Amino acid sequence: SADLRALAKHLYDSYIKSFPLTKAKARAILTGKTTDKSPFVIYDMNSLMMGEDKIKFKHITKEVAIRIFQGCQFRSVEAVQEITEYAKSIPGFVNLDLNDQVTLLKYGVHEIIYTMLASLMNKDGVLISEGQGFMTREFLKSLRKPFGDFMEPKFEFAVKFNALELDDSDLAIFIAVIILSGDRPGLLNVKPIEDIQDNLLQALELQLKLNHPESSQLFAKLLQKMTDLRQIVTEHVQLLQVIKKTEHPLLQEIYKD
Amino acid sequence: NPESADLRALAKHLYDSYIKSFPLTKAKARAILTGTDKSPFVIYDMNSLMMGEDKIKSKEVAIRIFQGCQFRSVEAVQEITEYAKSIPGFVNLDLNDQVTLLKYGVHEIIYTMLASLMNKDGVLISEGQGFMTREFLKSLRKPFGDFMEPKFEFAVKFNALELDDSDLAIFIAVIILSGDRPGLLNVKPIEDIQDNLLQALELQLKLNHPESSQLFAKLLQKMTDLRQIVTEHVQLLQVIKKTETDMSLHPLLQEIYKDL
Ligand SMILES: Cc1c(C)n(Cc2ccc(-c3ccccc3C(=O)O)cc2)c2ccc(C(=O)N[C@@H](C)c3ccc([N+](=O)[O-])cc3)cc12
Ligand SMILES: Cc1c(C)n(Cc2ccc(-c3ccccc3C(=O)O)cc2)c2ccc(C(=O)N[C@@H](C)c3ccc([N+](=O)[O-])cc3)cc12
Repeated sequence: SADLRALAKHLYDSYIKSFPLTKAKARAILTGKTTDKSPFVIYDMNSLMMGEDKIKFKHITKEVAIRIFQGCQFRSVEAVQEITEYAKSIPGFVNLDLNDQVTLLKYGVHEIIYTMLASLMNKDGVLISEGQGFMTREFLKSLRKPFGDFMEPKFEFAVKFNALELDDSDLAIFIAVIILSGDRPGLLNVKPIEDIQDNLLQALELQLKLNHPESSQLFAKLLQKMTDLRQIVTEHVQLLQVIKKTEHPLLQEIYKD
Repeated sequence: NPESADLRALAKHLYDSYIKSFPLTKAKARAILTGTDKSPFVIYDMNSLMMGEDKIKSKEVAIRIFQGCQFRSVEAVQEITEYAKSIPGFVNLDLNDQVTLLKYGVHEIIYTMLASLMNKDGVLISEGQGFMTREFLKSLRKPFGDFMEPKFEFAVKFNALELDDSDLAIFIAVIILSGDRPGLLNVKPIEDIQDNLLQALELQLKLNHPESSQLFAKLLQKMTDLRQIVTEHVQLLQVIKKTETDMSLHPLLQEIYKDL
């Protein structure tokens, strides 16, 4: 193995083709090492409006919090399809029982979305609209209850996770590992899922020992970050359908997932 | 390797202090459950319970069971404190952070070790002298009937990993040194110790079990299930507090639940 490297390469390539905005580009934009385009900054309501007028977002279908929230829903639905297409390229995935494919995606897309979301975040805000914009953290937190603490856990997590300084080639395999979780509810055949995940974990371990030679504890710290991820999801659910306080039907049908 | 040797030394140290801290190990529990040790008297209904009191172990069943769990929880906290102090670096931390780490760690550790006393049919009681069935515990009047069931649910899943005491020692050490506890002052020393503990556990599982990295991942993942049952427990506790007002909660446990 000899194969963990091949698998790493394949997953990296697939990752590049599946996700338009990589962490490398995102960091280039956030630091400003290339500029080349400073992102349109949204820090309050007027800049939000002006941004809506300039960029003309595709999800604009009339209250700030609601609009931001629905933008998040739209981007999330795009992300799900990107992640699905990436999942299909994981060696062995399409050979799994179709039910299990659907289950794995259904229960993994959240964790993966937050993982990749960390790539678009620093301690001060998040890249928005394909990287064309940047929304401040303070503006997100200043939204009315309950939307005030919607984005915050993702920011906490993103800070602590970005402290690990993973690059795209690490993240590809990390995401692959997350997808192939054998403890999703309602799985019919766990064995191949965990065999594949075993191979993926080995690939990840090697990839980390090679890409990050200075640190021997990174693997354990990452695997530990997975649980952080899952509880971020757990808490997010609790905050999520507590937003059934809201109100249409066809749109809600699009986002009923 | 040298680093490997360090990790092994840490593992042996932790297992040693684990054996010295906890009088009821998983090895003894399994020796009792699977017929070296005496066989337990089994309580599975009211009659066998009343006989069980004489065989031997205000008297309302659900309440008395609740209080028993409480007593054993106080003892467990004392044992866990003693163990925590044996973890290298712990006693050198800020005192407030020691208190915080214990405060948020004891529940997760207690349920972790409780799994060792459980099978899908029930749980050892009275230092392994007894065995109370899962269904008898479910049959307790509301709301005490739902007290133990989540712990059983977790216990089955967790026991499926087939860990032994030498694994558990490092795992609970990892749990204690959690850097994401609310209200910590110095996170970095804590996470520094925990990283070492995580490496020690990874190597331990590597030497003691197959597909060790996957086992490592699953085990680490169990902490989600753990925090889940802690949450459910606290909620049930709120209910009980409201409907059973003549009931004492031990001051120590109160300190633990205060502004959790
Ligand atoms: C995929 C994704 C992105 C790109 N962002 C940042 C973002 C995206 C869009 C905008 C934005 C805002 C206003 C105007 C334009 C834009 C813009 O950038 O286009 C800002 C930041 C997210 C923020 C949160 C979540 C999330 O917590 N949960 C998902 C699974 C979910 C999300 C929602 C629900 N839900 O309750 O329906 C369930 C799960 C997901 C995402
Ligand atoms: C430490 C512990 C043990 C050994 N058992 C099994 C047991 C223990 C005692 C008995 C028993 C029953 C009757 C007579 C004698 C015994 C006996 O063996 O001694 C049977 C099984 C437990 C069961 C539940 C909990 C729990 O859910 N939460 C803790 C933090 C807690 C537990 C309780 C409370 N509380 O509010 O009371 C707060 C937190 C903890 C424990």
